Amino acid sequence: KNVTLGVPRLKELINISKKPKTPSLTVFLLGQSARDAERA
Amino acid sequence: MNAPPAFESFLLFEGEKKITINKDTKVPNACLFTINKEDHTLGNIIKSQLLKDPQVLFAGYKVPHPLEHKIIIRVQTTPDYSPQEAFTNAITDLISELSLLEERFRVAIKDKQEG
Amino acid sequence: MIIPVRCFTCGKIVGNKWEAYLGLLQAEYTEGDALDALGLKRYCCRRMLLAHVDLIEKLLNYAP
Amino acid sequence: FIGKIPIMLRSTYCLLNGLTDRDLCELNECPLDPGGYFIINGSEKVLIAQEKMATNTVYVFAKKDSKYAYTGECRSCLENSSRPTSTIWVSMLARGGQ
Amino acid sequence: PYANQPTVRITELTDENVKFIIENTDLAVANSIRRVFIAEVPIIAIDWVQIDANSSVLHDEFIAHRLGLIPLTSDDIVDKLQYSRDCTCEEFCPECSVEFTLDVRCNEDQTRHVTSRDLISNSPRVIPVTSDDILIVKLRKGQELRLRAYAKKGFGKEHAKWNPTAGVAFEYDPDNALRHTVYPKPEEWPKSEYSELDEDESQAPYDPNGKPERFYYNVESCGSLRPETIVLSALSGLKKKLSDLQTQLSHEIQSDV
Amino acid sequence: MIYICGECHTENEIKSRDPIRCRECGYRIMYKKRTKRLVVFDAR
Amino acid sequence: DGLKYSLATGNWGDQKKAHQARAGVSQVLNRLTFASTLSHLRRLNSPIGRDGKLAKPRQLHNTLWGMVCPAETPEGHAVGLVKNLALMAYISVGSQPS
Amino acid sequence: RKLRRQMDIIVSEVSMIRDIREREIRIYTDAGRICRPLLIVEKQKLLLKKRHIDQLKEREYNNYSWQDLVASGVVEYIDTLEEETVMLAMTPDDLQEKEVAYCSTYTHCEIHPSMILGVCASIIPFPDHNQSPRNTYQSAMGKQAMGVYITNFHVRMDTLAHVLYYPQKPLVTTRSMEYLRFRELPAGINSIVAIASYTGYNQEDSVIMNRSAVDRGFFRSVFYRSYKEQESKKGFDQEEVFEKPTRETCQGMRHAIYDKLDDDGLIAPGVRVSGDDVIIGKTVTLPTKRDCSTFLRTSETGIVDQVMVTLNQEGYKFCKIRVRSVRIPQIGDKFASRHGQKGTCGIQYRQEDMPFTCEGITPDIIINPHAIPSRMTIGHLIECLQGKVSANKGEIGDATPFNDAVNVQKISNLLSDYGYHLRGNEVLYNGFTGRKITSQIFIGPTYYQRLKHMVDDKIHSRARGPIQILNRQPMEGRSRDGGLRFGEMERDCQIAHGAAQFLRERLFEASDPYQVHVCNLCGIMA
Amino acid sequence: TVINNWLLIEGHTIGIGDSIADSKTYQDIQNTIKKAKQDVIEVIEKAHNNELEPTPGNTLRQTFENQVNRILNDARDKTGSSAQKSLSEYNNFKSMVVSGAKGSKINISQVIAVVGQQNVEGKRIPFGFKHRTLPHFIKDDYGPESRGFVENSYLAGLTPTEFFFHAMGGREGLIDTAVKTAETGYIQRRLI
Amino acid sequence: SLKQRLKGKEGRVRGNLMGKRVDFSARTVITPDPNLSIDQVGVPRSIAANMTFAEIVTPFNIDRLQELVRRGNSQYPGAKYIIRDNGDRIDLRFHPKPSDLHLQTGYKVERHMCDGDIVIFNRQPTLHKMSMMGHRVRILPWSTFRLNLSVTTPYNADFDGDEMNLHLPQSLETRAEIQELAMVPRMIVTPQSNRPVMGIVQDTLTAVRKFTKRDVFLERGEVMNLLMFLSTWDGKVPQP
Amino acid sequence: SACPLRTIKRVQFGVLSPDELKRMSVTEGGIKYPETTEGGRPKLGGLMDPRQGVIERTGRCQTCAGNMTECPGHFGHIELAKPVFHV
Amino acid sequence: LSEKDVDPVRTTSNDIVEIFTVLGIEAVRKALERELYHVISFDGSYVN
Amino acid sequence: EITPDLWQEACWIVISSYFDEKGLVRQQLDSFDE
Ligand SMILES: [Mg+2]
Ligand SMILES: [Zn+2]
Ligand SMILES: [Zn+2]
Ligand SMILES: [Zn+2]
Ligand SMILES: [Zn+2]
Ligand SMILES: [Zn+2]
Repeated sequence: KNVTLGVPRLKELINISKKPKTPSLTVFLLGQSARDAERA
Repeated sequence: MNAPPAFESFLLFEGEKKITINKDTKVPNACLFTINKEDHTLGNIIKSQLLKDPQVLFAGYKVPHPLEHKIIIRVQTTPDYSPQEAFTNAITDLISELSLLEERFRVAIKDKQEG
Repeated sequence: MIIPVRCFTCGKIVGNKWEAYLGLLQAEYTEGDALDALGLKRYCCRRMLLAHVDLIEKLLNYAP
Repeated sequence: FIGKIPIMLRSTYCLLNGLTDRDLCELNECPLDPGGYFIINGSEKVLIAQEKMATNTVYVFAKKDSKYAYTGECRSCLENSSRPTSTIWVSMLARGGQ
Repeated sequence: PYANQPTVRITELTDENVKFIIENTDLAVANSIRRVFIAEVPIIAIDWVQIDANSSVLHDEFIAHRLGLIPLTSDDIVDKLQYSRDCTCEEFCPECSVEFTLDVRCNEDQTRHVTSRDLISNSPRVIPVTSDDILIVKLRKGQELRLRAYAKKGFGKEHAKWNPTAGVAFEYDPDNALRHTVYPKPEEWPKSEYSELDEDESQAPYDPNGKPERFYYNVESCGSLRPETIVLSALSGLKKKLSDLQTQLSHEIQSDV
Repeated sequence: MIYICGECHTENEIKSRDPIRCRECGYRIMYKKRTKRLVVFDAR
Repeated sequence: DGLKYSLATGNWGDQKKAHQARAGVSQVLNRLTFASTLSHLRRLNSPIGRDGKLAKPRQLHNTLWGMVCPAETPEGHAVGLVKNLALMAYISVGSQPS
Repeated sequence: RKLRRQMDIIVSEVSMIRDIREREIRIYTDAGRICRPLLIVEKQKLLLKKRHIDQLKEREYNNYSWQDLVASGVVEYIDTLEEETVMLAMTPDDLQEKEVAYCSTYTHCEIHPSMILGVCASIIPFPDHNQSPRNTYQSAMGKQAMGVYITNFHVRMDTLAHVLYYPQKPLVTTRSMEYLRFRELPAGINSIVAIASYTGYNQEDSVIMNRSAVDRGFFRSVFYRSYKEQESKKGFDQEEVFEKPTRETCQGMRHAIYDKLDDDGLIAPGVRVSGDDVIIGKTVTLPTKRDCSTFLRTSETGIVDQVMVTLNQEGYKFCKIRVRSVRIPQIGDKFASRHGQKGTCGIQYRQEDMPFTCEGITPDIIINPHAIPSRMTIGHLIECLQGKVSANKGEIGDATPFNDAVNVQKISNLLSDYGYHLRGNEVLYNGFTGRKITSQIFIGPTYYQRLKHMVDDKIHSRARGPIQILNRQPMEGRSRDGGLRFGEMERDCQIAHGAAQFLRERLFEASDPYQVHVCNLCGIMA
Repeated sequence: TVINNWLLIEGHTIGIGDSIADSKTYQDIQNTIKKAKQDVIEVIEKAHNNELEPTPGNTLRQTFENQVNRILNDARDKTGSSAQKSLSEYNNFKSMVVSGAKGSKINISQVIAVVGQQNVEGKRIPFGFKHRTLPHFIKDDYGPESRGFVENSYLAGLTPTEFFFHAMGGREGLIDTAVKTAETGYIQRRLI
Repeated sequence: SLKQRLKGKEGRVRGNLMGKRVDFSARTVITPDPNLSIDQVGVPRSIAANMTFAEIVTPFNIDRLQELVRRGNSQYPGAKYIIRDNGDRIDLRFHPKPSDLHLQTGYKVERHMCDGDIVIFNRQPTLHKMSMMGHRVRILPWSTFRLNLSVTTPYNADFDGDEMNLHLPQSLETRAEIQELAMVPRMIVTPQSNRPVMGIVQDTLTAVRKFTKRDVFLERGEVMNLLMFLSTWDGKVPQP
Repeated sequence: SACPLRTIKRVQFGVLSPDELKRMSVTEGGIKYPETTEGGRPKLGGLMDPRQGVIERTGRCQTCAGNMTECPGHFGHIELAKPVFHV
Repeated sequence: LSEKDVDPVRTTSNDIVEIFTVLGIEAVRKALERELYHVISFDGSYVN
Repeated sequence: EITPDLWQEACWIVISSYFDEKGLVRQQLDSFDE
């Protein structure tokens, strides 16, 4: 997976826009799914 | 434009002392000889001759800046021996060595030319 | 443009050997053999003759 | 007489054409000089080759940003005449519209 | 606490170079001796140029620089000749300079080689060494080079044209007994011409008590001075420098006390 | 004021009013002759 | 005057239409060194416009083999836009297809 | 293809492409197509034969030429589009010889892979051993290297020209230089370069030069600068004339001495000219006559080389004056190897101070060892070794990039044959003390170039100098004293420093100080 | 001052000897590279025979490229490590790298053993031609040499294609340098 | 129009008011000089003579400033202008007669830049505080600025053609400001990462590694020669 | 230097009143002559009004008797027979 | 976040606008700090 | 046939003939002549 980083990412952060280059989420699991691949 | 005259590397301008002596207050019986318009030619030879003196505790020389033409020679001797005396005695030894070398080199030249 | 008088490194006289070097090359000497005959032992001196370009010869083709 | 055309040096129409190296030296011109430039007001001007897309060829590109799914362009120019080039696009519209 | 007793053994002596060995001497003294061979041995070289006419393809100060590097015979004349700065004359005179005149006009179709042979000096003692001859400039038909120069006393420390040595080869401890240089693979290094080791052995055994001595010299002369004259003049000049330093030191000590 | 023709290398006197042109050659490029004032070069 | 002005100023076009006239086509020949002169005479210039914006020419394309020198390119804003012909590269002069 | 190779109905530059998958045959004849010559391969065999090679060997006195190859159809021109459909063989001896069958349908063979390089990249020795951006950097630098830009430089009068006294053809050269004519007009000198950390003055891409070598003309140059001045009789009574003015005849003049000029208002050749010197004395009639004379660059100090007077394209009299200034190498002058190793001369040491080998050979140039690792310019080291071998052997070394006959091991063996360490290392002695240096220095001949960037042309200072009309701010006048721009970045830097007084000094007091009288009641001044 | 003056005695140089490696080290590097070539060939054979099962979250092309890239990177790392171990204490490249003054282990490996894979935009050399990186390769050639794996060290010299691929790779670095020079200055001016 | 005059990067709104050209400034190539302290900058004699600092005449410095005036602009070190209490400026080279050159308290002598003068030394682009630092001037006999090898890192400077700008503060207040805030030794540690910004560099770093290796042994002469280069040495030779 | 030195502690922005402009202007009666010089010399009421400031470098204006560097320049005014909008 | 079996605490986004419109200005402050620190420390660099 | 030992000489003879015929600036010249 590729995520925008470096100078362009800093530029986005200081130039906040409704559409980043690579919008993404980091989702964490709290139940058995976290430790179970299938339930995940 | 800023280039200095070449002769400035070995010629003393008016009012410049060839050699000056400053006592070193850090350690007893130590002197700093600042010699102007001189280089490693004399610095190294004088330092090596001084190191042969057992009464000379410390003998060193340095060029503060290659673009300048001063050599600082630090000489520290035993309490009964003066740094100035060590410097003079070292010079009298180098001169004697060079005179002997000249005589023997002339003899060698004559021998080689003769056969 | 013209053969230097002195070897840049050690200062050996090298300005009087260009014509002799060319004469040896005409006499079929290899470049190294010609340099040895001329007496250039140090490679610093040999470089002077080996890498020299005599532009003065062509510069003389223009009328003064 | 309709005007004067600057002449590229060492070309077939330059005075230094077919001249031997000795003739160039007599004219105070370096035989090694390759020519290929113009002397305008005494300044040696060289025309830098300009790189451009070819003409009369159908090129099918795709622009993600644009509303066209695809576009085939063709820059048509007359055969050694009518220098202005007329470009035609044949595009297929995007399916994004619902 | 006293001077060494150096000894000299001359191995080779020719018109171009002198090869010798100095034993029972300090490395500093030997290095100073060679450094004075290159630096503080005075000779006579062209240091003033006045070009009246120069139609050659080489510019005026090109010709001047080229003339300055021409070695002039200064065997016995340098000692008598004075420094222009020291001499009392008005900027030039026979007692501190030698006049040279060059006047070459190319009237023939063939290229004219302006060599050192065309340099004419008012002093027969000081002349170009070659008089093949050093080439100053090649002249085309109708081209002329007319100039007058003054050559004055000087030494290499000021300008390289006053350096009388074509090359000062200096060596010591050829077998590397003292290990002043550490060979990562000693077997890979050629033997010095002064090496006293068997072909199988690459390095002499380490000598913890050894000191640099028996320095080998090969002084090659550009021609201005004889190779032996270079060594003698260098020794005399170094001794003179030390004596002058001693005089100034004595004055300084007297002032201090 | 002496000028050397650039083509035939002929010296010719020219005033400040007369046109700059070779007396016999007709060539219109002229070069001033070297100054009589003598310049000293240190052969360094 | 049209030819002379174009070649002199470098603004490739009518002096009245300098706004849309290409610039930098004609340059003063570089005579610092013979190699510099040869490189200037064998220089190429990439375009700057819609084509360049859509596809960046600031890259060493595989097709440049044998046609364009892979090492020669100015440093700075012109990296990859100014090119030099390979030693044996030749540009077709054109002929009739009849 | 047969017709094109016979040049019967199809010219050489016509390109025919068969897209087999698309069932298309495109024939292109228009101009602008870039193409290169390639040897034709049929049945895994070159059509180029020993008879062709012999006829080419006898190129002259037999009329045989490259056109004859093209007509015989041994070599044909291929463009990019046709090259898509070509099966190239890099070399005939290796790729189309009976071996493991990687491909048995080769259609063409490269004449020589090095022909992929340009004019400036073709002078790099062993460019296949250098990290590519260093090849690019050397390509850039070679255009700034001094030399003899053209044989007839004396006749030419260019605005700027640099001429090296003693250009040398490289001891290590590429076969392409024979066609670049680099041998005829070399740009640079072979220098005894030792890669050592002697005194720290070569650190960070700096260089230590041999002062004795410099005295012996090492890397010396001419700088010719040409000034053109035209006299124009344009205007009702506004005419310009060349003449030496007088301190009283003209409306205004300067303290500068006009004695240098002649009766015609032109400075004669052979006259030394420094700053604040008039080279051309012009007078423009006032609508008295105002002084319109021209001066030189204050830093510039040369001799008037050539003064010519003629009529320009407009028919107006004008004079071109070429001033000659001799540039000897000094601290700050920039030199670059042929491998992107660019650096300034940190300091100059005499032959005594420079380290010497057992033979008395001192390095003309000393470069820092740290310049080599990061840049990975192994080509520089290989060039040094090959140049040492070439100087000893008396043969110009060959550094063609893609040559399997030449390699480091072979060069090392050849060097060993001449009584030198096989890796180019030498036992160097400290010049100051004469003591052997513990490490053995890598020393040998390398081809260096003197770039046009001299510290003399770049040094400039400003201290209470001229100012412009409106802004009352510094502007360069009669010198390089235009000052330095205190930009927004410098302003922010001083703000971060907190040096408010220094920032105020640099932006108001130094730039354009001014005071005004303002009424307290109403803010507008009067 | 003190260490600079002691350097007048100790001395430092760099040279061809610091770039050479033992013949045994050269043999080991060549064996490693040959084994890497065989491994890549085996991976290509599996992909051709459809025996390559794509890894989760990646396409077949991505899986094949990842496997080939890891194989070649392992080859480069192993060769570099072998060269570094072969280096002696007197090696000047090692001295500088260990002191941290200049250079790196990767630089030593590139100089001595193998330059390694060349990447454009994070991928192997693209098929600029029609299914070819250059006209000297067969179509659909995914081998290390075809896709831009420089198996030669800078000392040995890069082959004719590898030089061109290395130039392509370094052009990206030059472009990045220009972009950074013209870009990184104004972010500070915007924050200020 | 007036709107055109104001607007623009070259306009007074942003071109003039925000940034302006400056006086008492010089620029040239930078070269290494290990013999200079990190806080010292070498300056060419030509630049030093061209640039001046106005010293107020005091009984402490009356004689020294009188000697500088007597030397004048002709020979460096000297002076270029004398400013009386009236504020009028007198050109020394134009007026060489010593009769009117007598100095008195309240005057200002624009003496030439000399050793020890504080100057702000910068390399563009100016990215952080360490890009502009204070230095003490050291006159050297050639046409390049000199820099200690350690200060190259904060400046991101190289000796391969880089040029650097020197600015001379003209008043005692600014001189104190630079001497107390912008000096190189104060800027050794950067607040950006609470770590030193300048350290030991290529030759010194490699040579110190070699030097500190276990098996390095120095003889008596070598030890004394090295001790000669210790500015902070107490004069006592340590027990071997 | 009779007046004391003061710093700008505030900057009030406002549109100049016509009456204040008229009174402040040193060009009494406004500007009505579009000629810079009547007969080759500065003329009162013209564009190059000597009141507004210094004309030649070796000259001083009649209002503040200041040279080119000292004189800050003084405003004039033009009476518009018809009111005019401001863009 | 509202999805079942999804950690409502640790789950986050790299879009500052989304963080602003969902969690608030203080969450924007924290997330912006985290992203800026991520970009700075990605190459191993450290900033106070 | 050209043997491998002779290939180096042969290829550079061919290149020398090519540059003797075409020159290095025959591009510009041919375009202007056309
Ligand atoms: Mg730089
Ligand atoms: Zn030599
Ligand atoms: Zn006399
Ligand atoms: Zn004539
Ligand atoms: Zn009021
Ligand atoms: Zn006023």
